[PDB]
Amino acid sequence: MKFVDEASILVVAGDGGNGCVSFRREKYIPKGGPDGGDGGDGGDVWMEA
RNA sequence: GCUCAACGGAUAAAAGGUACUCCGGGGAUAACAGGCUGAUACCGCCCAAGAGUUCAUAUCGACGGCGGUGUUUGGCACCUC
Repeated sequence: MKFVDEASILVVAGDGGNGCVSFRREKYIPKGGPDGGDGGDGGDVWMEA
């Protein structure tokens, strides 16, 4: 409705993902290897006019 | 006269590979899976300094605490060689 300027906003970018320390063990492979997926990129805050 | 030190000392005198392998056995001993547990992982809850212009609890919520699930990373090796 009315016109009010001088707005303030707090925005935080998404924190980046966390990898996991995991090892691969299969039916016949006791020593498979370090098998841990990487994390995901954090969220990004944008501006639109 | 022995660092015969692997110290009740198998010879005075001896290192490795096998995915080309083979035999006898073991779940006495691994891995997958089941089972037990729940540190860790996930979820929820407790208090609330603070941010939220005046207002902790609209939404977040720092230092910590308490549980659930069996659900990732874990530990044991009870069943199956």
